[PDB]
Amino acid sequence: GIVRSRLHKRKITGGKTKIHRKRMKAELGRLPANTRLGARRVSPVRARGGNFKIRALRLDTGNFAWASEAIAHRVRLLDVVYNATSNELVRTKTLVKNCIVAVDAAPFKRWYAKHYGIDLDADKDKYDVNKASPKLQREWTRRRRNHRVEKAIADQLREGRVLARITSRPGQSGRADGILLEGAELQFYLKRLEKKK
Amino acid sequence: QYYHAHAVDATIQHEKAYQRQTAVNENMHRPSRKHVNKSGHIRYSKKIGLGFKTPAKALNGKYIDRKCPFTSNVVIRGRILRGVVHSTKMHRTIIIRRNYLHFIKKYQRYQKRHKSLAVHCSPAFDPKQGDEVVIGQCRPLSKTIRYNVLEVV
Amino acid sequence: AKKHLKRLYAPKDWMLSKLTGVFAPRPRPGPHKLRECLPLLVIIRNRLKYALNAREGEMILRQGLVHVDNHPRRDGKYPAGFMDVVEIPKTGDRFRLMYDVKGRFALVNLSEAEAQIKLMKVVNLYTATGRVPVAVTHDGHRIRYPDPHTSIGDTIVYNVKEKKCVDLIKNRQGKAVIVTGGANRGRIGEIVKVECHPGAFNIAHLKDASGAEFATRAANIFVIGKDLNNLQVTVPKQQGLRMNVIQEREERLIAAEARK
Amino acid sequence: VYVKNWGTGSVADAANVFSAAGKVVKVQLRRQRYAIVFNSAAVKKAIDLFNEKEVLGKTVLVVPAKTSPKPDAHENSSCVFVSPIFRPSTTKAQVMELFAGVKVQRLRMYRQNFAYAYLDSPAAAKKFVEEKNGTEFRGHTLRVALSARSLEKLRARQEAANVVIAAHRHY
Amino acid sequence: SRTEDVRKYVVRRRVVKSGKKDRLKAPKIQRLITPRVKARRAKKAKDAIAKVRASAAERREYLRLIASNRRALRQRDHSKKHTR
RNA sequence: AUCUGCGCAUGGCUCAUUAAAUCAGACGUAAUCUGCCGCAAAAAUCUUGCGGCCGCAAAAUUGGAUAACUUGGCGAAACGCCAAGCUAAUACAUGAACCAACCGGGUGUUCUCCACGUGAGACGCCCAGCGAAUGAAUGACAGUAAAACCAAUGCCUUGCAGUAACACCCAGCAGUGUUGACUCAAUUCAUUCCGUGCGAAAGCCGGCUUGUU
Ligand SMILES: [K+]
Ligand SMILES: [K+]
Ligand SMILES: [K+]
Ligand SMILES: [Mg+2]
Ligand SMILES: [Mg+2]
Ligand SMILES: [Mg+2]
Ligand SMILES: [Mg+2]
Ligand SMILES: [Mg+2]
Ligand SMILES: [Mg+2]
Ligand SMILES: [Mg+2]
Ligand SMILES: [Mg+2]
Ligand code: NA
Repeated sequence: GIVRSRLHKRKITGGKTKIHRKRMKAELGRLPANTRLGARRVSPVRARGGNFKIRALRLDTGNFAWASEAIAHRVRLLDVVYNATSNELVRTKTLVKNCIVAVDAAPFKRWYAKHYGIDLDADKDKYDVNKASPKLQREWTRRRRNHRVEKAIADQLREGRVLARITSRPGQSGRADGILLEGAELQFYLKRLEKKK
Repeated sequence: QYYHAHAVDATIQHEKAYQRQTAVNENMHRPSRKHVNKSGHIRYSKKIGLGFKTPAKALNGKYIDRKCPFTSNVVIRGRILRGVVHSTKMHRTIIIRRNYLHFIKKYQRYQKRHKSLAVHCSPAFDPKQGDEVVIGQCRPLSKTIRYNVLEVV
Repeated sequence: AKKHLKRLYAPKDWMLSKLTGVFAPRPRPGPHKLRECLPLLVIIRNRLKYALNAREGEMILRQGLVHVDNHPRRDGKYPAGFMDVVEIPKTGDRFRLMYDVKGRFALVNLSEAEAQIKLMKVVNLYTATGRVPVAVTHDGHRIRYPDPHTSIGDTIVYNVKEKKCVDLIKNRQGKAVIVTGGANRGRIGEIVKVECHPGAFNIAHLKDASGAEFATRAANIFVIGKDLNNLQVTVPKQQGLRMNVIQEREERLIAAEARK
Repeated sequence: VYVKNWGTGSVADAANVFSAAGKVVKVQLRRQRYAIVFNSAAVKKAIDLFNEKEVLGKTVLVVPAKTSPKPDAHENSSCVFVSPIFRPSTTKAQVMELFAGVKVQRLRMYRQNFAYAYLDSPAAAKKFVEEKNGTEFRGHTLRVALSARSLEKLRARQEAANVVIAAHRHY
Repeated sequence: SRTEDVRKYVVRRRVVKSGKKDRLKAPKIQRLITPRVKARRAKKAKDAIAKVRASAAERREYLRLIASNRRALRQRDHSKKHTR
């Protein structure tokens, strides 16, 4: 079947390699997952040694981490907005490592309110900072003293969608985990998205 | 209130995908003090063994190279070789020559032979044609590349 | 995987005749490396002569009459190796597998309270789950809580019956060692110095009792005592002293003529 | 009986090799330095059994002991250790009500939720310990123990350290 | 009902042969947990809990050794500072 | 006889292909997979039986199927085949509370106290096993000497000598993994694992002294 060997390749001299053996199972490749955005569907793959890879065909949710807050939440995948390989992967809503996605910002907004006592949804189920023990208020002040959130993420939370980068490999593990874009990386990709509306 | 994030450096980011180090987070609001250089920026660097000094460009530079042995996960193990730079026309890759004399027993005499090796060159070196370099064996980095430049003499 | 072992391909130290059989017993995986081990069947049939052939060797071994490190081993393909203690309680036999000056395996007879002690060279040190320090020895043993001063290359003298470490001898200059590999295998000497070549093989320079200086790779040395005077284990008859070949031939000839 | 070259095995109960021959009163040891165990004929028999032999992993010499059994430092002492008095929740005035009637010389609190009280009489310290051990104070179960410390040594140290404090102040 | 004797009601088939004593074939009862089996099952849990508690004891001894060594170094340092 | 478990990827044969291939000596895999064999590790789990989710009790007395076999058999034959009826396993599936520990994280608009909140202590609640995934922090230091100010906090007594750290039940229950070099070993925090993982095989056999350890 599909092979990964260098036998079919040309030599650096440009000569043709004369193959004198049949293909081996130890050098095989598999067809790509081509994971798309949709309701969860996975297919186990028995790999060498009896271990199983999880070939995800469709994924809709994953663990997305806020690095500066050192937290993570299970959130819904809303859209795929940018892919550095080609825009056809964006058009087909393919999920691969390092692609840029938009995920639901509600769990991150709610955690901020619970952990810092700051409700980002000012000026308009939902945690209320008023119902807090006086000890929790003091811990809120202690956490809030050495803390500065960036406006770019803060604005994205307000709109309900926040951009993130996939950090896992859905074709190998069957997961769509990621990390929220921050700082210069967010500004880079915001400029890429700003190009052509 | 609000956090002052670092700005995009256009001199480095021209690859259609954001260039970054995988070992560290450059956006960390509180630097860990472990991987901070003299300029205050966060930059991953490691010491390779065998008594090789990590170049200052690696320590306090701005380049992003996932194949550099001083700022990435590429490790040096196996053979350590010396050679002469033969060509620098590729991006981050150089061709070196190893000239040597081969002995022929029947005639009790030598002949001049040479071998060519494709070697990855980190942006921290900048060697020229005719320069002498020290190269360390690493994992396969391309179809032909098996060595990384360690020192330019 | 490979299940057979041609007799020509078998280690020469097993002393199996090239004309008697096509195959030799292939050692199973286990405590010692295949090239650096003595199979139990070879020990029971070719060395101890208790078994005339393999079928009698199977008779002895399957009954658990042969103990290795205070544990009956019923497989003739079990890979017994260096410093192992082999005991047959029925015949009252107790010996340690060691190397003589010529590099061959030797059955050095042991007394009681000596068969309970075995030396193990630490080959690796790692951390297990729960932050538990683990030492891996030359015979495949894993020690769950070694001495905090233990280092790679050191030797742990270990009570087999009670399954506990009782002492540690560090790998330093001036210590007595025995060579376990190479052309110098079986020689006993004192560490003069160790040359360090990072990323390559360290070289240990040793000096025996007679003053002869020799060398080998650091992986082939095995610390066995504080110095040459006080060893922590019984050694073979020749005491690890290489002897000049011309003088050895002359002494054997004189001894033969004295006999006749 | 006195034993030379005790070696390792500092555990007092690990000296039961003498306990095998006859009962042991106390064992005072200093690891490899020495070890003394604490009728007379039985000790002599244990001397013949263990001396000049590598027992317990080292050569032990059971010599007759010229040292009396060590006195417990807790006995005849005028200081008491009290737990779990919590300083952030209890004031010194409320602490003294626990000691009311007994009368004290000195009171000190520490961050480990324990207090040291120096009483005037060893009998007062002994009576307080026996009648207040396992009692209830300030919403917690109490724990009082006779302390081997002494107030006269602390005052001597304070006088000796005052000179250093004054000299460093002038420095 | 439970606690009854299942061995009493097993089906026995009679085999008749001329000159033979009419062997009565009955099966061997499976999953018949005897008091011996109950003891064997209970011993497994006893050994398992004993082993983990033994490991905790070894962990305690090793931690004590490390802590005591650091304590000895600390107070030796204090003694040297005072003695000079 | 037949289910189950292991092997049949070894041996034996041959030399057609094959020149940056194969092979030899010498090295690498920190770029990985690895049954059998050796030495080790294992505290996740709401189960069962009698009565009405609740109570009492504890050596867990778990559940469905399918071979051989029986019946009817198809087919010229086929290391070819149906259908029905039985019954097992260390096959397959399910599932074990208390006994039984140490440790941590988040909290209650809950109590008992101190000062007028880097306060303390309890109880209540949700998580806290191996392995796996993502993110965060560790995985060391090793290029200089003295003084004051304030806030809190340690001692000393009612101002800093002395002082490993730590608000009790543990006053030393890791301040210290490894390599030549690691994003590795390992630990802590957050979130996750949906079958593509994890029984004490709910297993077998002996010895006596016959043993709800
Ligand atoms: K089968
Ligand atoms: K033939
Ligand atoms: K378990
Ligand atoms: Mg059964
Ligand atoms: Mg073959
Ligand atoms: Mg070779
Ligand atoms: Mg449990
Ligand atoms: Mg027919
Ligand atoms: Mg099974
Ligand atoms: Mg883990
Ligand atoms: Mg370290
Ligand atoms: Na190496």
